Amino acid sequence: SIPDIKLSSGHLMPSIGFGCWKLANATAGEQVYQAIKAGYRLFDGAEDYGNEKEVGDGVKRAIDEGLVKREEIFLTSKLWNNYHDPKNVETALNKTLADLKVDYVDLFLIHFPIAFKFVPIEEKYPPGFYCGDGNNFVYEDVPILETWKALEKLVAAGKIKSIGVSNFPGALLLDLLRGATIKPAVLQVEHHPYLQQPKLIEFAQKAGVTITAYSSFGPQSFVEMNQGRALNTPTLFAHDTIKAIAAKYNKTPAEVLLRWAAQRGIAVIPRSDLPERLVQNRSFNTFDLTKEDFEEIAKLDIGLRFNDPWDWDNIPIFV
Amino acid sequence: SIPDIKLSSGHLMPSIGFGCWKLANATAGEQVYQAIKAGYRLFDGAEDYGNEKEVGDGVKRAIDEGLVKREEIFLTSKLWNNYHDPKNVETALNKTLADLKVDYVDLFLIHFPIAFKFVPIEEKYPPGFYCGDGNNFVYEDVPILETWKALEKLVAAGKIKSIGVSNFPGALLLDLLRGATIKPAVLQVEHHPYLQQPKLIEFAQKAGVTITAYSSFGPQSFVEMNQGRALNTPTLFAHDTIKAIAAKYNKTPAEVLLRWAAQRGIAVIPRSDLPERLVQNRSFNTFDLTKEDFEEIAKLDIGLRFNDPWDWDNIPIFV
Ligand SMILES: NC(=O)c1ccc[n+]([C@@H]2O[C@H](COP(=O)([O-])OP(=O)(O)OC[C@H]3O[C@@H](n4cnc5c(N)ncnc54)[C@H](O)[C@@H]3O)[C@@H](O)[C@H]2O)c1
Ligand SMILES: NC(=O)c1ccc[n+]([C@@H]2O[C@H](COP(=O)([O-])OP(=O)(O)OC[C@H]3O[C@@H](n4cnc5c(N)ncnc54)[C@H](O)[C@@H]3O)[C@@H](O)[C@H]2O)c1
Repeated sequence: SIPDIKLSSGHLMPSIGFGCWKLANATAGEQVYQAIKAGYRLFDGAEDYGNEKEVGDGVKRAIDEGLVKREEIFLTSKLWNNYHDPKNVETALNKTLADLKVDYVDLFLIHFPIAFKFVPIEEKYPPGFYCGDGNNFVYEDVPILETWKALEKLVAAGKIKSIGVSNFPGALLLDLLRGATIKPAVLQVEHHPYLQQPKLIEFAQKAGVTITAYSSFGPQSFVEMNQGRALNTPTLFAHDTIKAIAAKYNKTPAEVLLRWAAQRGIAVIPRSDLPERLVQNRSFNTFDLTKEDFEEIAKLDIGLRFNDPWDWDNIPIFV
Repeated sequence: SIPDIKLSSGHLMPSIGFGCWKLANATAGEQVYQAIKAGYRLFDGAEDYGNEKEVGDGVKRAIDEGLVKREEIFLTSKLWNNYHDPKNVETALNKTLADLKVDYVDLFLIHFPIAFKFVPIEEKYPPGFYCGDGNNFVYEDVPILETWKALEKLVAAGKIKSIGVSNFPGALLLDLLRGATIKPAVLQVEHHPYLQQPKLIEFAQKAGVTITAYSSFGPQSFVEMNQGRALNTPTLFAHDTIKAIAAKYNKTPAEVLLRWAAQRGIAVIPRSDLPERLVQNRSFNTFDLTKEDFEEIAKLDIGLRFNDPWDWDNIPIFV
């Protein structure tokens, strides 16, 4: 019932996944296990989330019960910023493999086109914004392509099935495609009605790159983190346009928000934090949005970005 | 006196220049010569403008009369898109050198982070959007850094004094700063009240990269091209905000648009097509805009871009 998308790498990827950001370490295992019982097979993780051991526990618990086999589970992870230097990429990936308790990860993405100064895993892990010098941000001169080549070698070694990037603007993706031997199979970016970036989506899809949307519910995820920008933003759940469309099809605003992406070939990985939401978030492909629906939703676009490195240390990624 | 900006390269660059885009071949020489008589020293040229031979004629004449020494003239040229492949870089720069009739150019910029398929100079020059296959666009897999390294060698070889980029968004500029040995001394971008990109400007200036603005008069130069977007755009010259400020100081709207950039450390290169414009376009630094003036002009920013490769062939540079 959950459609798969064939990636450029030849591997299938579930179009609907389970987000693991802000998934508390204490109950992450149980929640992953429950998600698997509810039918989820793709888990979107990241070294930065610091809960890869638990995610690992959940998957293993499901495997040991005979519910699923490793091959039916799609595990996504992401190379954090301090590990872009080629000599540290495998180190970081091994940490991920060890925590997840697997021989390979299905998708490994460059979390951000940002290279923080390397911080040994034994000193702090996950490092987050720590760059080895108090509260100061420190960067290292590592071109993206260098990192990508290190990733390509790890695909050859069998440690990763497919590789991709996250938070890459068009200019940067274009350039990477110029020096890439294995084409980035996935582009994962913030995508919701307030930040539609239709041209980036079009370019990427036409390039054979698969889009995975994050923060499909817009400001919600950031409101939970008390971010001022998200708090000041009218929610998509209560937006007149989203509610009217939801009423038109007798669906929920959340379902419309996920379908809006799904119907255009974009993969989603909503964060489900309630049993009810677990079900709702994988049962929205029960209707089709019309051309007029898309045009109405299109008006919501205002280039409002919630996940922006500009906010951390004026990193010009999206300027 | 036209103030100078010290580039990161150590060389001085006039803060006010003479644009050479659309400068007619038949009169380009005389026009540059007159500009030199009027005091201009920097000339913003480009292989794509198809008039470097004539721009050179103009400079040579000024020198042959003892008006100025090569030492005093600042020549900027740009590497066109068909010449990114490293093996074609020096040949393109040579063609530029011969045309301008000089041993070196003061500034050589990668015109666009776009790499068209090579087209021999003898087959067509300038090639423009021609890629060797009728009206089709054909690209080469040459990462920016490969092109940049070629440029660096040419600096070592004494054929270029300073190198830089043009039409580079922040993420791409950042990645390049990670691979460059010689840092980009200049970032030349479309810049006017409808496309202010304040964060990009901020980022670049803090990195020591000098900003050179083009199309300081907004839709104006593109209207001269019968461009739809520019034709449907209220002119900056008749905009209430600009009109009001100009009146307040008894200045023309054009002087306010030029000072708006200058006061912020941004170099300008207006296209002067009339003797009086020629003089005025280099004499506007006689007043300062106030904090409020800047605040009023800031409200004009709508990220409206007139020079976008997305229009050529949906090239994702600015998405
Ligand atoms: N690569 C990146 O930079 C990046 C950044 C952010 C998130 N991600 C990934 O993508 C996922 C995106 O999720 P997100 O955390 O941004 O948030 P969403 O997935 O934006 O969900 C945000 C919040 O809305 C609520 N919600 C979820 N389903 C709902 C429903 N059916 N009805 C009402 N409310 C509902 C929950 O409270 C949840 O915390 C993450 O978990 C993570 O795996 C990646
Ligand atoms: N790197 C790039 O991509 C790029 C792109 C466009 C232009 N440029 C450069 O920057 C220069 C300026 O751009 P435009 O885009 O040519 O220039 P503007 O500086 O956009 O000038 C456009 C027009 O305004 C008019 N004008 C000039 N001075 C005036 C005045 N005082 N009062 C009223 N009208 C006036 C003229 O008709 C002129 O053609 C170019 O000549 C070129 O060298 C670079």
